[PDB]
Amino acid sequence: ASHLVLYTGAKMPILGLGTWKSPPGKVTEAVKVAIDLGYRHIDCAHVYQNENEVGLGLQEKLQGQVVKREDLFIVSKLWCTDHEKNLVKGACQTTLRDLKLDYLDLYLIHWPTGFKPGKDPFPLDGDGNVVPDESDFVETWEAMEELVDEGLVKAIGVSNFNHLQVEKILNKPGLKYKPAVNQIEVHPYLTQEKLIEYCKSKGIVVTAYSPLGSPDRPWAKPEDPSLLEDPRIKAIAAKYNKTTAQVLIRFPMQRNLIVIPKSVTPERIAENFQVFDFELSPEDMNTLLSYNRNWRVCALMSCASHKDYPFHEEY
Ligand SMILES: NC(=O)c1ccc[n+]([C@@H]2O[C@H](COP(=O)([O-])OP(=O)(O)OC[C@H]3O[C@@H](n4cnc5c(N)ncnc54)[C@H](OP(=O)(O)O)[C@@H]3O)[C@@H](O)[C@H]2O)c1
Ligand SMILES: O=C1NC(=O)[C@@]2(CCOc3ccc(F)cc32)N1
Repeated sequence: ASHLVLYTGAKMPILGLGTWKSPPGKVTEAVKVAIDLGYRHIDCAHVYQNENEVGLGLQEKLQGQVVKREDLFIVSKLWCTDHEKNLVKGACQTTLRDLKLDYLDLYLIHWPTGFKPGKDPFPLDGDGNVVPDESDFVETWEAMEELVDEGLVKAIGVSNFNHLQVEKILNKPGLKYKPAVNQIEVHPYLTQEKLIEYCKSKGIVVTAYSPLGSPDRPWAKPEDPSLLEDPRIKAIAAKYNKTTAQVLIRFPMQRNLIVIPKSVTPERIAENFQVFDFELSPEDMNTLLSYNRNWRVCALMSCASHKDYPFHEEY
């Protein structure tokens, strides 16, 4: 409904601006452009190293009265080095301070993997593996619930959790709040209909990250399948006189999934909002779904031996 509704009642805007890889000197302008274009949901994260600058763009629009705080859906994410129970409130408070916000609308446990605490976001050992920590995300979750109780965040969720990790939370003795969201990688080459179905049976909204398959991911070694340059999606795009991009964004929306496409380019931010004006005919929907190569762009391979690494499971 141009939004999905979380089990709390909160209306979560269906399209949002993604800010990973959005450089600090560009993201304040991208956020500003986006809110002027009507975007009311911004997806952020401590680890993106730009929440201050996202904060500046929001601030300007808020004091410039272009939007009200109640009309904004700001998401941020607890990073892996901050999973120890006692580190969770501090990590949320830094994020609130950098975003210059009194509360978040959604705070997600970014990855199920907790890493050794410290300033390095990926503590690596001599073998190049990331160093784990003494925590289970069930304890992290208990601290995340405290943020709801104190009013720092309006809802809590998870990101990159496999269905068995969500289950461990749902079956937690003394559970106060469920994940309201599971933000996971979704796009034609990783359609995820089984995890989506599981989250939906549990009443957990799904946000699809990397709808365009992350062309700019640092590790895009040239012989990587490009969804935007994929002749097939370009053809179905042609049928609508829309771009590959607009089609790839319409797809998760049509599957009742929140999309958060990233762009620091003003023109492409406008383009990406110009998707609510058509519907993909069900055949085309089925075409796109069939491309499921189970191809993951964000596999976090460096953490593959972590006890809580999410991707060895089917879904
Ligand atoms: N929770 C997680 O662990 C996680 C993981 C990955 C991503 N995410 C979230 O999902 C967001 C989106 O994913 P992503 O940034 O990884 O990748 P993405 O949105 O799939 O791809 C962004 C790339 O596509 C380009 N692009 C955007 N709009 C375009 C358009 N209309 N036409 C042509 N090219 C276009 C961007 O270029 P320009 O920006 O230069 O225009 C950029 O190179 C992230 O920013 C982040 O907020 C979350
Ligand atoms: O937007 C993103 N959030 C993330 O956790 C991820 C996916 C996995 O890999 C990395 C690596 C570095 C980073 F800053 C971020 C990421 N991308």
